Amino acid sequence: MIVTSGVLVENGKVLLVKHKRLGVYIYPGGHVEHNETPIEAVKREFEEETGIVVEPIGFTYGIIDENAVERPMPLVILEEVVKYPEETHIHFDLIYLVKRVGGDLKNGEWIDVREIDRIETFPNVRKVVSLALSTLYRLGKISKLAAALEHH
Amino acid sequence: MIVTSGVLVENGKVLLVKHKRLGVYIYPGGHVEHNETPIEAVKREFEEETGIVVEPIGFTYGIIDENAVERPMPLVILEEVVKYPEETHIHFDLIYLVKRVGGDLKNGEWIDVREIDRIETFPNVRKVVSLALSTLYRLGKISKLAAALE
Ligand code: NI
Ligand code: NI
Repeated sequence: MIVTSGVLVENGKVLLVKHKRLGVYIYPGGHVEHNETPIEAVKREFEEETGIVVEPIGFTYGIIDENAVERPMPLVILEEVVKYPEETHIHFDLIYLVKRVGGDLKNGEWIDVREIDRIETFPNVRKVVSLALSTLYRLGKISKLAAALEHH
Repeated sequence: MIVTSGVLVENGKVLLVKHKRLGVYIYPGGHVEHNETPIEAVKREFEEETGIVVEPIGFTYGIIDENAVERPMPLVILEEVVKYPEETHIHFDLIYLVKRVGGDLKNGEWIDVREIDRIETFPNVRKVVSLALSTLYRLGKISKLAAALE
């Protein structure tokens, strides 16, 4: 099934929640409901699971008109196999980098990335967080450059 | 609804099919069923609609372990409007660049990319082929001149 997740990193910490069934730490996310887009789903899941409101970001060519609007590219797409003694689940996970735009922390834990190698996370979470840090670094260089140009 | 499409470009031509209700040319594709992945749906749809067997390609960091395998990034993701008299639909379209791996043409038409204006096409078919050409050029699959349009 198609699912989606959101990666929120602020001041060297990533917001993770305990997996509903496995307990291990994972980025907030869940199944995309029947008539919702993955974009709407990640926003909904993130706020229901943590109380924080986010907006998915990601590369876009900027296409927008009366016929279609482009949505941001996920940070990475992983096709995950989750085995349970009862059944195996296949999750096609659109993992988005997200930014905080409101809300307040009600559930979840801000995990210092320097400690993540001694915290039990769902598979591949650390590699994905590392991809987010690199991406955020480049986004910051672009943002700082935009600001420096505003001085003209 | 989530749908997917496949963009196959060979020798400066792109493979398009006629949408059953709109009657305009579109990239082969269709709805992603709740039981299959977008990758499996685009392969299934492309083969059912054209007879050609394809494999989605695109950028990947190459992550793979006992627990997950990374899938290629779509060429572009467009939330498209489809208006039928009875209802306006919004399709969240994962558009994949694909490559041929087998099969044989049974339906559809190879359209010259510099001639897409000559036929009636679903909106943004042209903009998307331009992205596909630029991506194939970046991949070193085609030359810059072959990827230039307009
Ligand atoms: Ni589950
Ligand atoms: Ni339809």
